[PDB]
Amino acid sequence: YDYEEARCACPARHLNNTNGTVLKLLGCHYFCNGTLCTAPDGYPCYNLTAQQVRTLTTYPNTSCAVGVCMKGTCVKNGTMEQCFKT
Amino acid sequence: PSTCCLKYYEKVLPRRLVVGYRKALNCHLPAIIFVTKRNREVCTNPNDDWVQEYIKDPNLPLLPT
Repeated sequence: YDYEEARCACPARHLNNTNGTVLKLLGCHYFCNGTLCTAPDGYPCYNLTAQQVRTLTTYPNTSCAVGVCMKGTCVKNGTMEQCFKT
Repeated sequence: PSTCCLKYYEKVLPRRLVVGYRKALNCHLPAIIFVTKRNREVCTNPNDDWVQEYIKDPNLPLLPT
């Protein structure tokens, strides 16, 4: 067993969407066994404002900025879609 | 199925350590998730030969989420 290999190889909760596209990470980071992990460059993400996060529900009502992770920053690509939690 | 893998564990997980598995294929990075006796979830590549060998083993159960 290789603790370094496994460290960031755990699944993470994603946000869902109403339009059939790939599930995306909120931001570019996730938690695995007490480690803060960084999504790989290219990973699909949502770039939400502080207030969008606070008011994000299980209900589709937030218009969510799609992005691409680059060096741990969710770089917006201009696409919007309705995203929600599970 | 809201939980998806972002990185693969690139080595062969010792089979002794594995309790069961789950599938997380409908994701940006499709994966087989093995769950260990220490209740760690390990993302793996469905294309690796050892991963397909483990999941076809009748003694290794599919875990409900």
